[PDB]
Amino acid sequence: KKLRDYQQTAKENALAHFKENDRGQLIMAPGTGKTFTSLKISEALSKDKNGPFKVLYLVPSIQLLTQTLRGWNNDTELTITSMAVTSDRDASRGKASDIGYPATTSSKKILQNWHDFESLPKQTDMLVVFSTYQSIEVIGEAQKEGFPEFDFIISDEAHRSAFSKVHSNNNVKGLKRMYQTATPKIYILLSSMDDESKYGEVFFRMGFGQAVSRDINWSKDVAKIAERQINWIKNKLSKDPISLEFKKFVSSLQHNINDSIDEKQAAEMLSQHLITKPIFEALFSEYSFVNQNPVSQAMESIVSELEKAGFAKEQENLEPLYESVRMRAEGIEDKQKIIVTLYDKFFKTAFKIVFTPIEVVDFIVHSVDDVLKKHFGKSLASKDVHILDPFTGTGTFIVRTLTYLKEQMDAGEISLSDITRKFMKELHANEIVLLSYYIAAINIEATFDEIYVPFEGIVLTDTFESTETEEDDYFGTNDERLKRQQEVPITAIIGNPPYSKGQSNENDNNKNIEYPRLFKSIADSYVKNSKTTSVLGMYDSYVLSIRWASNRLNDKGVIGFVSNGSYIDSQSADGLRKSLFKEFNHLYIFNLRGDQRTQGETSRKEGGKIFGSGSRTSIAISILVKDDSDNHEVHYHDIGDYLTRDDKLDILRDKESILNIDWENISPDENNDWINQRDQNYLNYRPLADENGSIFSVKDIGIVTNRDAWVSNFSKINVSDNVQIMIKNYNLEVDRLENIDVKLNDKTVVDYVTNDERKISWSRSLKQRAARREKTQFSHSDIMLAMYRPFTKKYLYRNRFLNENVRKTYQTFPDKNSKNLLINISGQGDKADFATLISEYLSDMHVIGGQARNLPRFTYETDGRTDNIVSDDEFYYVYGVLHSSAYRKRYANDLKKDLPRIPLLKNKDKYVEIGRKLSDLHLNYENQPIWDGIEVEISQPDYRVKKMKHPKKGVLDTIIYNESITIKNIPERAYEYVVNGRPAIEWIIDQYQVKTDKKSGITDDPNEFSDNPKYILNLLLSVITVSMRTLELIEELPEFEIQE
DNA sequence: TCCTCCATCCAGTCTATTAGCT
DNA sequence: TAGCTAATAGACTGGATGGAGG
Repeated sequence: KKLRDYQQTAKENALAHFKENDRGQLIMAPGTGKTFTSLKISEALSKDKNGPFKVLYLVPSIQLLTQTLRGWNNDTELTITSMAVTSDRDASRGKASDIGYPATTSSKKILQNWHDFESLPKQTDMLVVFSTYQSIEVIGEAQKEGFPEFDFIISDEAHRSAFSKVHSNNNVKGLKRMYQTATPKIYILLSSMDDESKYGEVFFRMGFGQAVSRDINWSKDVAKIAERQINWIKNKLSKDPISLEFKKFVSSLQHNINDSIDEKQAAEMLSQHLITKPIFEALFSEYSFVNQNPVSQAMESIVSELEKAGFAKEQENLEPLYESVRMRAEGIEDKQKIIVTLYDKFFKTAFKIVFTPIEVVDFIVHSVDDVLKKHFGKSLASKDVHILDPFTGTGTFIVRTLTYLKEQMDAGEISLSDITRKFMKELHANEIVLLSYYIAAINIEATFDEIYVPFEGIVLTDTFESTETEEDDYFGTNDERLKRQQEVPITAIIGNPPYSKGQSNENDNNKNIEYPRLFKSIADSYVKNSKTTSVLGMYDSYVLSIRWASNRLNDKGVIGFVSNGSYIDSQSADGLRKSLFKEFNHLYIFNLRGDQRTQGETSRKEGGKIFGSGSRTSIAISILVKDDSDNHEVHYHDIGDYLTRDDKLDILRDKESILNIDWENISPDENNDWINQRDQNYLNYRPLADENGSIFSVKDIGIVTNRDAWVSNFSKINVSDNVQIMIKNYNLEVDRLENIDVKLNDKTVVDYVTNDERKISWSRSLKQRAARREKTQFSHSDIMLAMYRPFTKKYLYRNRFLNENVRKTYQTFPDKNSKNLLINISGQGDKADFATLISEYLSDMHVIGGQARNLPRFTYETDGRTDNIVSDDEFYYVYGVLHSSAYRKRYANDLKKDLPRIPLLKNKDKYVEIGRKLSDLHLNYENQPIWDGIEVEISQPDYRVKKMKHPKKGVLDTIIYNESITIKNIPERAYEYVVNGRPAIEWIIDQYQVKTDKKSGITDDPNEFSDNPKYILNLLLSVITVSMRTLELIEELPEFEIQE
């Protein structure tokens, strides 16, 4: 016979596979006949070997053994000598009789039989021993007795205790092992052929669905095929005009989105297209989504010139996935149901976006619609109203918009003729991601079929880069949809703009793209109106989105967004609030809270996260109304404390629009603050620093090393060691840069350096010194003590090099033997309540909250002790006042939003007294007489800590120091003393705990700090009484009154 | 130009508890 | 079973980085 075409393929793949490997599987439907193909494969290896070629064909049943023995000799092109092993003599027959050496179970007979075969005057081409799995051991009994190895071994019906003996050479000596079945999966799941280091990879596969089509969530292979695609390009790139055309394809892509894209990124984008194209075709069934779409066509075009060049789609391995889709999408909102799944099953896993809650999306649509109605008199469906969704994602903000229209049409207020034009001409949206674009298109196209029409209004772009520059084409039809869009007077901008303020440093791949023309817009508006000088947040993507939309909007229109709600009350957003109040007439701000970068009570008050695990930021819905008017007013509502994620959504389903919300009329103040407005009388109080007649001449803010795991630690020795590793690692990168002379820069250097966070913790400044050739010495003298957290003092390598921000610490603590007092305070915009803690040592920025200011008692000079304040009495007076409950409560807003101001109080000398005591207590926090009721049970003297805990949640009576020591009868009120938002006692639990740095793998063990095994236990106990004592003292200081 | 240094807000990820599994 | 793994609920960090002023 002549081997069928796909059999040739299998033969080819087999040979190619066994060229490097020694194990392979062969999957075919029962119909084709793998038995014949196996012979033809065996022949090819026989051709190559140039000697007697030995094959072992293992088989379960007796019927198969005879069907293969006979059927092979008939189909054999070669000279074949056959061997049967079995307890049935008749099993080696065909009519015919004794076909090959007779069947036998006698190993000595099987061994001597091969001696015969060798004794022949002439040996045939290949020797095929057909055997049962049951008696396979006789082969082992033969190969031991003097039988040769097997050049090839074949297991048929491979889904199968001697059945498992084959895999190891120890049982049967053989060079290569092929596995053939039609069903590696046994029907739960009992048996599956997944190598197990035995079955091996598969070089060929045939689906039953294929053959019928051929006329006869586990996907890691997408990597394999893509790696083949991506690599073959870069190779062929190398002056092959394809490179000239593909380098033209990237430039076209670069045009439509970013210079960010290049050979790698662009090639990756086409990979994803090749994979999903058949899925989209399969989904469509009758009418091709691919042929219609511009990007598809643009992608389905560029493939051609490469397809011409001896490059195919390597997705033959992916065909069973395609078949499942073809089955799943045959015939058939039941189609949208598939779109839900395929996304979650395939796409989520395959290549690895934020899913916007429907209750949110619907809310602004109604809100935008009712706004268009009440104000302009117009509506959502008018001819001269255009709607843009600049960050479509999956087109959720369109899908739910046309659904609103559908509800309107059923109510009869709308004509489908009024809908159709919107879908066609008046609805626009765009995405920056390939897969998000496709899915977004379909989902609108499909949800429009409710009443086949492609969506004409979708682009694939970076809306920010759109208005940047105005200057050969691929995708030329794509931007045409956008070019024609750009003349539209867009009356409404809608959606969920991106949130991004930056990164953590060594994720260099991530850094907010520079949009120079938009930054300048931000710079002249939001940044200009600010009083801050630190405006990082104003270049956050969501603030860019408001800017870009504010520009792209027309004088008569509206915006509706779900965004980061930080700008509502934020230090660096005072300018943005000044702008929005001028640039807009009516602004409804719906604060959804849900900020979980807080902690403690604040965290509980914030509550549910609107995007769940999607975002940790404060969320708020903003609808900005723009008309011609002399009227300017803010409308604000706090959704309320403590609400769950779905409690908040229950309100969004309940209230579909901003018409039904009880708004608060807000008149912004001098500081452009909408909420938590300050007291203008508070300004009469004596300034603390930076003004005339201020109490302190100089204030500092806590240190920020930017690499705590390396530079700070409980063990002084560990700091010395760890710092030296990094300094060595850093000076090596420099030595590398030394002998590769270029014009290096503070950012370009990234490509020539390590990026491994187990080696170096890069920061901006450190990169700058690597752009130059700068080395360092390790100065052991620079290792000193510092307050890292309240009542937690670690060792710190304070070094201008390797510390991103050393602040004024060299003025307040010139060396590790210096003597100074500083009053740490919560700084400028903490959400937690205001607190203060005095320190005898250098203080981190996070001693209190996220940004901590400190007020030194002394400043030093190297040319020099200098009084930074008049007297000790004045110093401790300040410390006394900052503890006043009335003071803290009366001006919570001024304490949050700016540096404190101290008034002159009626019983001042009393404030000094308690000021001193409080200081005396908080400095000696680590050794204090234990409180009365407390008891300490110690089984054995194990004073080492792993992690302190309460036996159950919120039992404040007890703390398990470890599995030996426990502390009981702790007064529950001691937890009322709070620094930041956390009790002092809980800081010890939190801080004095064994943990490792996930990034660097640097361990930090608090037991290595103190030399005294009872330090932490002593510290804990003391802090409890410090807590109790502090509260007593806070209750002693006088009634809050003015004017001494 | 580029460096020094003030200033401020961050589109989840880890651990702990409870319920299952052979 | 003893003591794991899986499902579910709870808790909440260190640092990047624009721009004034050299």
